Amino acid sequence: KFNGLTVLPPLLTDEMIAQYTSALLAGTI
Amino acid sequence: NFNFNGLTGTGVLTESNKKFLPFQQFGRDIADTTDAVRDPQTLEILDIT
Ligand SMILES: *[C@@H]1O[C@H](CO)[C@@H](O)[C@H](O)[C@H]1NC(C)=O
Repeated sequence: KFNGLTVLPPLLTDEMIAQYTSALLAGTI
Repeated sequence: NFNFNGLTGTGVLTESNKKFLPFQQFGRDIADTTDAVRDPQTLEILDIT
Protein backbone atom coordinates (compact mmCIF):
# COMPACT_ATOMS: atom_id res chain seq x y z
CA LYS A 1 0.00 0.00 0.00
CA PHE A 2 2.64 2.39 1.22
CA ASN A 3 5.28 4.26 -0.82
CA GLY A 4 8.27 1.95 -0.25
CA LEU A 5 7.40 1.50 3.41
CA THR A 6 6.98 -2.26 3.76
CA VAL A 7 6.63 -4.60 6.70
CA LEU A 8 8.46 -7.83 7.10
CA PRO A 9 6.80 -10.77 8.86
CA PRO A 10 8.39 -11.91 12.12
CA LEU A 11 10.53 -15.00 11.96
CA LEU A 12 8.59 -16.78 14.71
CA THR A 13 4.90 -16.67 13.92
CA ASP A 14 2.19 -16.35 16.55
CA GLU A 15 1.44 -20.08 16.48
CA MET A 16 5.08 -20.99 17.10
CA ILE A 17 5.34 -18.44 19.89
CA ALA A 18 2.26 -20.01 21.44
CA GLN A 19 4.08 -23.35 21.16
CA TYR A 20 7.13 -21.93 22.92
CA THR A 21 5.03 -20.61 25.77
CA SER A 22 3.23 -23.96 25.83
CA ALA A 23 6.58 -25.70 26.18
CA LEU A 24 7.54 -23.31 28.96
CA LEU A 25 4.25 -23.92 30.77
CA ALA A 26 4.42 -27.70 30.42
CA GLY A 27 8.00 -27.62 31.65
CA THR A 28 7.12 -25.39 34.59
CA ILE A 29 4.11 -27.49 35.49
CA ASN B 1 -0.10 4.42 -15.17
CA PHE B 2 -3.69 5.53 -14.92
CA ASN B 3 -4.91 9.08 -15.42
CA PHE B 4 -8.40 9.50 -14.12
CA ASN B 5 -9.59 13.06 -14.55
CA GLY B 6 -6.80 14.60 -12.49
CA LEU B 7 -5.64 11.51 -10.59
CA THR B 8 -2.38 10.56 -12.35
CA GLY B 9 -1.32 7.50 -10.35
CA THR B 10 0.48 4.21 -10.97
CA GLY B 11 -1.34 1.12 -9.75
CA VAL B 12 -3.11 -2.08 -10.55
CA LEU B 13 -6.89 -1.64 -10.71
CA THR B 14 -9.31 -4.14 -9.16
CA GLU B 15 -13.09 -4.57 -9.36
CA SER B 16 -14.04 -3.03 -6.02
CA ASN B 17 -17.01 -3.65 -3.74
CA LYS B 18 -17.14 -0.07 -2.41
CA LYS B 19 -20.26 2.09 -2.66
CA PHE B 20 -19.39 5.71 -3.33
CA LEU B 21 -22.16 8.21 -2.91
CA PRO B 22 -23.37 9.57 -6.27
CA PHE B 23 -21.13 12.66 -6.08
CA GLN B 24 -17.94 11.10 -4.65
CA GLN B 25 -15.27 10.58 -7.30
CA PHE B 26 -12.29 8.87 -5.64
CA GLY B 27 -11.64 7.05 -2.40
CA ARG B 28 -8.96 8.02 0.09
CA ASP B 29 -7.13 5.92 2.69
CA ILE B 30 -6.52 6.84 6.31
CA ALA B 31 -3.08 8.31 5.61
CA ASP B 32 -4.21 10.45 2.65
CA THR B 33 -3.41 7.83 -0.02
CA THR B 34 -5.79 7.21 -2.89
CA ASP B 35 -7.54 3.83 -2.57
CA ALA B 36 -10.23 3.87 -5.23
CA VAL B 37 -11.69 5.77 -8.14
CA ARG B 38 -14.99 6.01 -9.92
CA ASP B 39 -14.47 5.36 -13.59
CA PRO B 40 -16.21 8.46 -15.01
CA GLN B 41 -17.64 6.62 -18.04
CA THR B 42 -18.99 3.53 -16.29
CA LEU B 43 -20.00 4.49 -12.76
CA GLU B 44 -18.16 1.63 -11.09
CA ILE B 45 -15.55 1.70 -8.35
CA LEU B 46 -12.04 0.44 -9.04
CA ASP B 47 -9.58 -0.06 -6.20
CA ILE B 48 -5.96 0.98 -6.68
CA THR B 49 -3.57 -1.57 -5.17
C1 LIG C 1 -20.69 7.11 -21.61
O1 LIG C 1 -21.20 6.63 -22.84
C2 LIG C 1 -21.40 5.22 -22.87
C3 LIG C 1 -21.85 4.88 -24.28
O2 LIG C 1 -20.79 5.06 -25.21
C4 LIG C 1 -22.42 4.81 -21.81
O3 LIG C 1 -22.55 3.39 -21.80
C5 LIG C 1 -21.96 5.30 -20.45
O4 LIG C 1 -22.96 5.04 -19.48
C6 LIG C 1 -21.68 6.80 -20.50
N1 LIG C 1 -21.18 7.27 -19.22
C7 LIG C 1 -21.95 7.79 -18.27
C8 LIG C 1 -21.26 8.23 -17.02
O5 LIG C 1 -23.17 7.91 -18.41
